[PDB]
Amino acid sequence: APVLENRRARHDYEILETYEAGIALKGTEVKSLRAGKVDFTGSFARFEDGELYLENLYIAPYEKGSYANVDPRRKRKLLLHKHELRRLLGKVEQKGLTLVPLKIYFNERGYAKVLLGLARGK
RNA sequence: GGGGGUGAAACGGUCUCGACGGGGGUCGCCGAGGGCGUGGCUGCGCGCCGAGGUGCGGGUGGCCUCGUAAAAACCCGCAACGGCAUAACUGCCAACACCAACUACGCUCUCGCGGCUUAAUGACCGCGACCUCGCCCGGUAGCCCUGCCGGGGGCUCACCGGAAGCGGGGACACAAACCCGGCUAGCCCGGGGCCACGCCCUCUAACCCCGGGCGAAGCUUGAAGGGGGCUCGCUCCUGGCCGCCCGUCCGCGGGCCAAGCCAGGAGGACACGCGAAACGCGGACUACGCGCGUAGAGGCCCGCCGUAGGGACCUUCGGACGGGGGUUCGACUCCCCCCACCUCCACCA
Repeated sequence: APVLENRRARHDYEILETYEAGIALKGTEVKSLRAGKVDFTGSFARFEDGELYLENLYIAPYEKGSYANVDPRRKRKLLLHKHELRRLLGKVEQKGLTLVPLKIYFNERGYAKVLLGLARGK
């Protein structure tokens, strides 16, 4: 059911800032939301790649049958404007202020989007 | 096994606006702290010979080059030893109050009685002793009742002296290196005019004060006034000299005048500008004889739309609905149709 979001973020790790970004899914990953296959623990933004990236996210597909149970962990790029990014990139790197997926959602224009908050231990 | 039914949180949401790259471009948010250089100015650069050296420099211009000249440099040093020698250049052993910052059988000489009572001495803390020693007294020197006087006022542990009054003891732990008391609260040698919009000898206040002296020395009888003195002219100011001269530097030119002086007025005493004041017509830029334009590692500021000569964002695209083509304002669910998927469909039976 669609209100899947990491509910640790008020009793485990605090959040000091929040940003918005997308990630390249596929529909079987989205179609997970109706059942509930998702938590965001162990998943954080990273850099080592030239683009900013997001990895380790257990979306864990559910369609109807078997259709396309792809690995959900995979690296997907984070577009995340230079006005934000060149005021935050070390937070992504140095992990005491990890930009982490709190929730994934579909936005104003059909795109899979991720809410990124400043966590640690996440 | 396919179709219809299903392939976002249904059906109905297909660039991740972006990070990061690149087409059309901005020069901005973000890297780039605005940036970046083709300049300007020295009233053209130079002078009658001059400046100047090859890794980075000391020395050298008497060696020796570049300057319309007639052909191409050196001695020494940075450059010595990582932990180590002299080479690191004659390395280099450490600091507070003993009689007391901190700690005692203590400390300038013999003892005692309780405290202390857990625990040892009854020297500890409170208390009593032939005496150190204070209170304060017998003294050299050096010092603020320094008037006359009552009286060396008296002293300092450097060097010494009693018992005529004790604080308390074998520590009971730094100011008589200047002070108490009365009669005229004074007298004598003597310097010398400040004071009031500058005063004084002078005068109503006899004419002088009283700063200092007397144990270790020197500047003030005056309010109403002037003739004269002081610092000049009692005091000030009138004309003759005062004051003033265009980047380095030059031709044809050169004046009117306080103060201070030579002298004369006016207010009772500086009354403060009574007025009386001041450059023109021109010019080279190594001085006109002479040439090179580098005597040369310049002195001080700006200039340009414009960053090419540091990056990469605005717009926009490499990159997501399990594929792969057409196609709607709205797609994988309109038309397809492979694979999947729930139900229906195609041997035989």
